[PDB]
Amino acid sequence: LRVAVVSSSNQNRSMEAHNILSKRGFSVRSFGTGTHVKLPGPAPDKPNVYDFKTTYDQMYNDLLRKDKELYTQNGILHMLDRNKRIKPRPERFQNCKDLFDLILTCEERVYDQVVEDLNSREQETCQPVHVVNVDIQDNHEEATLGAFLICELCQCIQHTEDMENEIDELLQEFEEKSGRTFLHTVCFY
Amino acid sequence: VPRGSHMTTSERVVDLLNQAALITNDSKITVLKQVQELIINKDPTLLDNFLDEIIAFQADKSIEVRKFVIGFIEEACKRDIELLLKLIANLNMLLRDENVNVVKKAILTMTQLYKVALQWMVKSRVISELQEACWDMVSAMAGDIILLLDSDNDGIRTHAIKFVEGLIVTLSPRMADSEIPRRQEHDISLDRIPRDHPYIQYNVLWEEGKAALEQLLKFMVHPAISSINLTTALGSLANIARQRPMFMSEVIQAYETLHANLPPTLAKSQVSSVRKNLKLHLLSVLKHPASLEFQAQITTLLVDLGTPQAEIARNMP
Repeated sequence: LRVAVVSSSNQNRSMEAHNILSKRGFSVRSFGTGTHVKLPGPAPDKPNVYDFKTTYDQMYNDLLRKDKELYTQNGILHMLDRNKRIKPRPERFQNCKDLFDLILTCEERVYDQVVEDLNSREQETCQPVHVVNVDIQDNHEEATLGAFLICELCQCIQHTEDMENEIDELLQEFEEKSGRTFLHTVCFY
Repeated sequence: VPRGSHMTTSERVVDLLNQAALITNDSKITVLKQVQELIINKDPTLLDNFLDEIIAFQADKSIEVRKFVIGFIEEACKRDIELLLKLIANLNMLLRDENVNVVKKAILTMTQLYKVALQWMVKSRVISELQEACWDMVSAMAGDIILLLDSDNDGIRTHAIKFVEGLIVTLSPRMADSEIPRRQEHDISLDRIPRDHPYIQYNVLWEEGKAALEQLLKFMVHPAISSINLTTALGSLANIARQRPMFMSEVIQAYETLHANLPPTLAKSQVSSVRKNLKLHLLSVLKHPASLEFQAQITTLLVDLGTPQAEIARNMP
């Protein structure tokens, strides 16, 4: 099963999921749909902002200079270090051209962006890609929980006889079990 | 390939085929794809000579092998459409595979081959009884795929919709406001078919494209239509309206009908997923120059769906 997990900044929710999925033997890529990369800063209305062209390592060193203490405390240096060990920089979804079976998004705004993007690409094959949303809050704890739920979902899907025929029934079970809503659509390659 | 420069291509193909024979897993596909490149691209004169040896893999137990064969049939026919004479039975048998992913692959290949067969029929100086029989087979396979809208399997139905969408487009005329994808610029369409053709009757094809649209419109109001199939059908109608704007009126009508009558079997998140795609596709059709004629109606539906006035203006001209 070829999965993509997509968040806004490709820093937290999608990377936690990339890490768990990758470790559990899935073929996974991860992306962000945001215009730019956002990291928490000294106050909720003072995030740090970067271009997508900037390396996790560059962000690490930038934050290590700014306030070694704050960014050790709020787990951001550790997150950046984890990220670096996966790949060198965050990736924009709208820039990639890879094929997936299943695209999981980590909030409805990201779902909308993924759908807008794929629906504006010319279909050449008409091969479907399933896009599923789960709203995950952008903090380390919810990211971890969200990643394990995503892993559970991907596990189920992998055990099913026929993914397209059973995925909606599976998502409905996951809604009832988790109390969280799973938007589900298809786009076409 | 060491000493690859001293081999004939034929020899290398024979060696590779015996190699694939030896491989008992899906990695045989790598070898078989190399054969494909050699006999379809490097030296197409060998395509006929080796056809039966590649086609023999259609009985492989592997899903991925059978799918490779379908992809090979697709490329072979695009290289030399006359090969459809001897490959259409095989394709139709693969449409009838026990495995749903193999069947879906055959649907996707037919979405490519139907228009290629039709162009071949249109362009042909003369048409043998065998070629006539071949077109009957292609046409009947197209009809079988249309009937797959009534399959009990969701993925099969989604793929049937995409095939039906492509057929409606092929069987209707391009016009001045048609927005044609770059890859499809040279695809046959109805206006390209001479009215006085010896065999292919313009008027019959027209009625088949129309009836295919009617089947799709009927399918969309089926009370148990799935979330995915409904969103697929909505996208297909937006592509049809954009490529064939003489149907824009029917497409808008279908959107209005759905908006007033959401199938009641959709779960809550499915209703949301579908409504979000209705808005998306309405916005898309609004952007098309030919929506000028339906603008008050589209605007009204979009306001209903909670679209801000400001977002509508952004999608206007």
